[PDB]
Amino acid sequence: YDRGVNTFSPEGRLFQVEYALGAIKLGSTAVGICVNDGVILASERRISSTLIEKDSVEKLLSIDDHIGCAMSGLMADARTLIDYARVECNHYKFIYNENINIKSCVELISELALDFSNLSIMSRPFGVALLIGGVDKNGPCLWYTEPSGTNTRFSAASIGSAQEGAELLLQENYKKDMTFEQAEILALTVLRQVMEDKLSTSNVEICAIKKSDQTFYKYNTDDISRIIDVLP
Amino acid sequence: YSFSLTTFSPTGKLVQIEYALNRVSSSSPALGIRAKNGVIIATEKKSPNELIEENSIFKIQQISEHIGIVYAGMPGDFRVLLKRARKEAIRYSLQYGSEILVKELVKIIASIVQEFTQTGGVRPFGLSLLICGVDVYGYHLYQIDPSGCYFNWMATCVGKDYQNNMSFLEKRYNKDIEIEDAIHTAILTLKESYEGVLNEKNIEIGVAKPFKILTQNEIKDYLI
Amino acid sequence: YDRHLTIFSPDGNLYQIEYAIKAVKNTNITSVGVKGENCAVIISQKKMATQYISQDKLLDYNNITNIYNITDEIGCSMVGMPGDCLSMVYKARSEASEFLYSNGYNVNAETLCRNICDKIQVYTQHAYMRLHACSGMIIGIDENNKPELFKFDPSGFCAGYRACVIGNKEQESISVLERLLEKRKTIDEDIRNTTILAIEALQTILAFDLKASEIEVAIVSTKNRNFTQISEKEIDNYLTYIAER
Amino acid sequence: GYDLSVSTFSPDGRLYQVEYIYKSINNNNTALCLECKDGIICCCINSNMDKNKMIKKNSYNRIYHVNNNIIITYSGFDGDARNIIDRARSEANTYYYNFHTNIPLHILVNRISLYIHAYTLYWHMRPFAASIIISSFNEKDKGDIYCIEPNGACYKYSGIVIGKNKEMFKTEIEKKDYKDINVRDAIEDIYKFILTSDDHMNKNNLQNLVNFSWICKESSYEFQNIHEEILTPALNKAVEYI
Amino acid sequence: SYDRAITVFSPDGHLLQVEHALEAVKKGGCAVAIKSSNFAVLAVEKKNIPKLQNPKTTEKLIKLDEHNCLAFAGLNADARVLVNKTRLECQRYYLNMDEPAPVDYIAKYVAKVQQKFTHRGGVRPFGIATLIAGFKNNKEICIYQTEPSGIYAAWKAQAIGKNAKIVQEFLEKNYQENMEQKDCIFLALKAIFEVVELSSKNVEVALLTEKDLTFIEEQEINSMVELIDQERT
Amino acid sequence: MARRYDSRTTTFSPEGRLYQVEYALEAINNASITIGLITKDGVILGADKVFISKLIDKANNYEKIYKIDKHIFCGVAGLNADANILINQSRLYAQRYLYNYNEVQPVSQLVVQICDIKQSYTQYGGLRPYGVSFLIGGYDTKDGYQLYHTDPSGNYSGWFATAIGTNNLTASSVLKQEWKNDMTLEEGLLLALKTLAKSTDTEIPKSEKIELAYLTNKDGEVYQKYLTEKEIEELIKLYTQK
Amino acid sequence: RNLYDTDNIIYSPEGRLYQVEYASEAIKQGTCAVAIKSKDYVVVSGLKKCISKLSFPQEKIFKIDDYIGISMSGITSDAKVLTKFMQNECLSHKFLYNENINIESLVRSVADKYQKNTQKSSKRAFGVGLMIAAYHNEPCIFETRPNGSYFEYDALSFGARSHASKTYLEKNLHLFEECSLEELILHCLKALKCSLELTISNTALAVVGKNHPWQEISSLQLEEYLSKVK
Amino acid sequence: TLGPVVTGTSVIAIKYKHGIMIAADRKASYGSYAKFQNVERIFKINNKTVMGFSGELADAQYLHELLTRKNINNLSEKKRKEDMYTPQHYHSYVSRVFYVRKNRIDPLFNNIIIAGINSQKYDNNDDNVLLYTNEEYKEIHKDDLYIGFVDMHGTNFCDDYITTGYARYFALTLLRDHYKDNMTEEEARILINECLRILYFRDATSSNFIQIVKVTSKGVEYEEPYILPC
Repeated sequence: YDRGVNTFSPEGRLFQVEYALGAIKLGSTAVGICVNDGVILASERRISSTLIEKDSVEKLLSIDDHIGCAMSGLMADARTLIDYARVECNHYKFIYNENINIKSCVELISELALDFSNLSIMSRPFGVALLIGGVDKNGPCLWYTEPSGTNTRFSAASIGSAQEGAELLLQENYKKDMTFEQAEILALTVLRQVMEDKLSTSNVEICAIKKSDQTFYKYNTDDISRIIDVLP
Repeated sequence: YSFSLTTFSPTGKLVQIEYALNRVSSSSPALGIRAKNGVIIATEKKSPNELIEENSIFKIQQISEHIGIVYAGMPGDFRVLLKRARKEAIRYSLQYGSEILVKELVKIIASIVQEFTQTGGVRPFGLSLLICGVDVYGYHLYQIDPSGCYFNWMATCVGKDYQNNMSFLEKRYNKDIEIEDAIHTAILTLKESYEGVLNEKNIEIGVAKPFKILTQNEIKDYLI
Repeated sequence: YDRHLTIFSPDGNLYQIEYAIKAVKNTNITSVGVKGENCAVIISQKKMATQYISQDKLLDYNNITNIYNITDEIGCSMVGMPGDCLSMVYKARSEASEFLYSNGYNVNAETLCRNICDKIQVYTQHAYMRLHACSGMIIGIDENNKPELFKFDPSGFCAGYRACVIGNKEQESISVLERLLEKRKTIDEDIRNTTILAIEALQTILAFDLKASEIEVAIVSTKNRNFTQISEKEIDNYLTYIAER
Repeated sequence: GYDLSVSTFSPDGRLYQVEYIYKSINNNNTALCLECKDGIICCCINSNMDKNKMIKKNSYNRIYHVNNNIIITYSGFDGDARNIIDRARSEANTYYYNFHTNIPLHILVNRISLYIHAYTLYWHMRPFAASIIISSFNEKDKGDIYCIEPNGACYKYSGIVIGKNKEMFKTEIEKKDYKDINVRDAIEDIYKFILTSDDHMNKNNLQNLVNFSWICKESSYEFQNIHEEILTPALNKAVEYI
Repeated sequence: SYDRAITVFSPDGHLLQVEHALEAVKKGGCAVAIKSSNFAVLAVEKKNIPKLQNPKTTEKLIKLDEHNCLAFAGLNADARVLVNKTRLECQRYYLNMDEPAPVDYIAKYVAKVQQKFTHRGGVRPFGIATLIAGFKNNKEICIYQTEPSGIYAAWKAQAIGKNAKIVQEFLEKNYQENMEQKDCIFLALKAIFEVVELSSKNVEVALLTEKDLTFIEEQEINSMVELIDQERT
Repeated sequence: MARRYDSRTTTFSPEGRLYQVEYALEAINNASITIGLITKDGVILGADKVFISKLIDKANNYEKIYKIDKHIFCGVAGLNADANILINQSRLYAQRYLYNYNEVQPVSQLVVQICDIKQSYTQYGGLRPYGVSFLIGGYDTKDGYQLYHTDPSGNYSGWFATAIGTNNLTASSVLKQEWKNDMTLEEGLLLALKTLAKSTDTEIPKSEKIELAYLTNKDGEVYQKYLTEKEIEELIKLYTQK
Repeated sequence: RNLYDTDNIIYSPEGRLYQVEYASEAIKQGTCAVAIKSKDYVVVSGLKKCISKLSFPQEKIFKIDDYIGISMSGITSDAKVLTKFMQNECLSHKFLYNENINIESLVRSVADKYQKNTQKSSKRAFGVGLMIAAYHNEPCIFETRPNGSYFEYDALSFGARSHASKTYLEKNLHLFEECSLEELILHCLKALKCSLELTISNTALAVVGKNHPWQEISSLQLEEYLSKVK
Repeated sequence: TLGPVVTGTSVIAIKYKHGIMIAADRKASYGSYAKFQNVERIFKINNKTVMGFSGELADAQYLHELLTRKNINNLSEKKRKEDMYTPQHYHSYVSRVFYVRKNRIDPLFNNIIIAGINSQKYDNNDDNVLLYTNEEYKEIHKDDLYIGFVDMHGTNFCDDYITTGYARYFALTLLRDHYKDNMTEEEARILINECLRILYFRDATSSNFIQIVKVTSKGVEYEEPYILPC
């Protein structure tokens, strides 16, 4: 209305990024867990209709062969960010002939965010939270980025509507030493507790990047069926 | 940073153009009369205060050999549009080798005047132009508004009390009159609305031979 | 916001032009231009424009001057906000130099004033730039050996004059100049009489005795086409010639 | 409402933003330049930094120079003044590139005045908040001191003060003619005037809050900051006098 | 506003200009798209003044390229310019790849352009929603629905425009996966006539196959309208 | 800040409406009426002139109806200067299509181009929209005779007969009551005169405030006629005979 | 003041730029950082922000060049932009010439970059304050601010609760010049601890100086120093 | 500059115990025409840096103007004598200028010598610099002295002695045979005079009217120009 996009609040906070931080609270809940064997990203898919093609809406995407990501907030803005991330990761691979570090990909993603500030072109903040998981030379890792441009590495993290309860459950149940299978069980139990559904196949989406192939793997019905049967 | 300062009101009006027209209606009056063998444009001013050079404040100006112009409104806007119109007539002559037709000049300047009612970060021109001339298709008298609208007139007035002067011309004007009769009618129309006695110093008349601007002695001889 | 920008008010007025003219009036500097038979003179009050900073005693008073050269032969006085007036002097110099380069001969006073007013009209029409609060008188000698004296204001309205004033008093200073010129009605005699009339007009308009140190006088003539300031001693002699009857 | 843009005149023919800039400058740290018999002496009193105790000794210096023979100082914001000083150095560089001689002082002052003035014209540019003193001295021409105001006005002085407490400094400097007093004798007077005028300044912070520079015969008519050996007896004599 | 940000975040985190674009979509004519084994049916509301307005001139069902077609709901002129941009991109892809544009690529591009217009200074958002029917590279047929925000999703059957929710809940209770052609046009017609007045002049229905898009002749629409009149009594 | 002076012309309203577009439509609705219709012989455009004064040159002056090309002509409703701009642009587009393809532009393509120009001002930038609505009539071989109606939004539609401007609803009522498919040139002209009379609230239509023109194809060549007051007077007396 | 804080090019009636002041206000919410020096060394310490139990600490100090490092307080994206600018300037000087960049010239260029964003209405001040530690013929500590100013310090600290650190530095400034490196590290860590316990995770700590390129102190050495402080 | 028209001949620079001695005859030839015979071809950059040229005079004057403004801008930013640019800094700058112009196919038709004293630890001449107005010589280690060559293609290097033009064959042979470290002023003068004598006899573009310039602890000294003895 009256304040420009670059206006500072009296507290020293940009109005637009503060407002964009309300958009990330909306959306479907997702969780990421990092352990020594690899990183898992789980997500709920709130399917609005039976007529929608379920695989057409993707909450978990692959920024690269070794990078997965879960998005929350405005989905179109999220897809814009992930497309930019894919382009720049492939540019890094072409220029250097190696897989990009997860931190570098997160940093360039957060550099595209806040491009509207025009410090040195987008018009506004992106209003997107991303949990970017991956496996680089320094092992598996998970990062969290938000419209303010801050990046934060996490052992375990959550995004979306039920971020608070998900992070509470993760804080209670996460350990640094748990195995990959226990990490999958923890992720699906957190999603079970925060969801309002019976947690069937074609109700959650699961992906993982392990330290055996360092390759993005999108799960299928057999894998969610296995982990669900393993759940207590 | 470029946006239109002229905008549609809730009732569809462009208030800035209305206000430019208001500035036109307060400025000193000018007029034109087309006669069957010519066309004249006339205007008045306050009497000079014994110091200002009268020849340096002519409102009637020559555009080309058979095209002249007068205005009612803001003088600086008039100088800018006068320079642009001379440039456009010269551009036509460079292109086609002949003098610019009056209609083409009027259309070009009308579009230029319109452009300042829509282009960003500007106001409309604060004047109304009267352009008189002769070409192969005959004698022309055209008005141009601040809006960029233009009108083909037989006789008109474009300033203070122009409704009264237009009624006077409507009673007096005829489709077939001599240049002398038109000049007499123009002088009478000017002195009707003027407060007091209209001397030769309070008159400028241009007539379209090339476009001529009358001398003070000629105006006095008309005022007998 | 119709009065904030250079856009029309409901009455058809551009109030920013009026307020720029008020800013010119606020400086409390009087300048007077006069035309002779083959000469022209400008006199100005050589005082700092009334602004935020007042006159310091350590201020070099010789450096104060509202009169400037545009070319060797064309000159001017410029009254208003001092930064605006300096910017307009530089603009006039650039226009004169561009005319000389493009056309190969020196511009005259009238064409210079019309080019300057063309520049001023852009300020009057474009909302994104402030009007220069600067009124100016320009003098020169044309190719026909007759003196040119022209005057422009922030509105962009150029006019030639036999005599003119930029100052706080108008329609009284006009009467003073009218009386002096109708009273007036050899090249050295013309130069002396025009300089005397300019000095006496400023003395009558300002309504106090003029010190030669606190006024600047400049002149063009067929005798010396270069626009040159007369010395303080000559101005003192001219002031002495006043009141000697 | 008329004071929200530099590019708008108020009904009484004033630009309020420039007046607010003047108010900003008059609250800032004091600067002064003074013509003397053998030179010009420039002095910047940074009284605002009396609170900050951990600043490095004599690191903050508002006195700069162009061509090693023109002093340039300011009162106002540091960044804006650095912008103006960079423009001055660019103008000097361009003038020497074109003409192979150094820029005359009055030409540089006019060009910097126009550069300052151009930012007071448009609705989208912040006008510079700084008053700029530019000065020089020569054996033949003696001293030339100019002060450029935030509105673009430039005026020549024999001595000038800008910033906080400039009225008291001007009153004390006006008490005697300095064109027949050498710079070395003038330093003591400047220290006495600082002790009498600025209440934050005292004996214990004169040595580290005041920048001094000059151009005189002893410096071969080129820029130099006063050494501690010349400053210390002068401020000691000023403190003993006070 | 050459480059001013028109779409900005409100204090609650919403983009109000996108919401207003959605409101403009809600005022537009209703469109419905239904998928089948190897064909799709697209039906659009049309309102024209009888005896005065030329009914051919207003095409809301549009052939984008060789194998893709588009319905829309919202501002018509915005639809025209975006559709022309999409056609240009279709032929640009077919220049750069030497294979026709897949439907998923076209839907992604339309969503990208809409998102870009929500996220660039000095441009208004597109006030339209679209239903893009077409064929994938593997010859599977798909329908993609896109919104003013730039979000898109693929649908078995979907409706956009005014009163789209009632048509959606109808299609949920009446869509039966693979269907013959005649029942598919019948489903589309009754679904759009839930909200639209029941007449043949108020609907335009077309069928997309691999070979072409064929508009159903008005006699069939008249007969099916009579049948829908019959079943309601 | 200049964004305080920005009205944001290309910004949505809460109802998904462009307020500037709606105000331009309001400006159009207050303008004098322009009617169009299609006969078997060809396309008819009529309009009611705005009487400013009797001193207007009424010899060969047409302010409502304009030629765009030998096969395309148009009638204006709204602001005349915007209409002149868009008419010149339409003439440029028609001749650009003839340059590029060596054949005349179909009427729909010209309508699409000028309406794209109109839509651009509503979507792009921060300028006001064009306050004009056109009735573009014409002929081409592929589609025959055609009459389109445009708007400030860049929305356009296609009509066999319609009206725009003041009293357009009653004109449309008279048109739907009286217009029919297979109609001759004389019948269409009489219907146009009847519609102008009914919408202008006059028992008898006066020739001095009627512009009337028509486009017709004969011998495979398109011909436009702009009726003079003499021919219009002939049609007026023929209308009164019936 | 609501009229005059709306755009960054507006001076208030008191001659204040409120948007630049708000950019400065953004700096006080950052975590505390401290920098001190001796005759030979500059030691920088900082508190790493940790936003939750499962988070890792936000990085606080960054290497610019072999003998130049920084710490930041404020908006971290602005700090990243300034960091990349400084690193590019240092490497460009090492490319064009065969010498280290002058620290004063680098700091002036950064301050010019700060100031250029305060002039136009289409830009905002960098909402971040940098402390720049280097050894270029002597230990040196600089500070930059959103308004385009810069200063040089014998000791510096800013961020949240930096007033206690400033008080400790005011008390202990006279010792730092003759302190050895171990005592200097202990003093900087104690000044940081006054702002609060410290931990190897949540404590950034780096040294630069004579014959000593910029080096973050290892976790084991940091553990030893933190044990000695307690 | 398509090619040379007014050309300067060889320049010879050597290190000796008190600093740099650089020599060049004062002739500029217009082809075979010895048009100008009192030209200066050794330019002072700063108190510890001089430049000499062989080849086109216009390009050399342009480079001299560039280095003059570089020195002035360096002085404007100076706060201590260590901030003054060294001869190797100017050598790198000139090499970069030549390299970029080579990349544009717009070369300066010159071979340039940049010579001087790298170290500030021998004098306090830079504490108070005088641009417009001018004890025993201190022995300076050769490591603190710098002489650097640049050519048209930007090929740049440094050595204890440098020659340009015809001196690369005549003078350089005698230099490589007879040069030794820590020569006195007299020995350096005798060696240079022998080299210039051979060049005067065998280089048609050479003159016997020599300009000698010395960079020492007391700055840059332009010797009075002399005719070659015998």
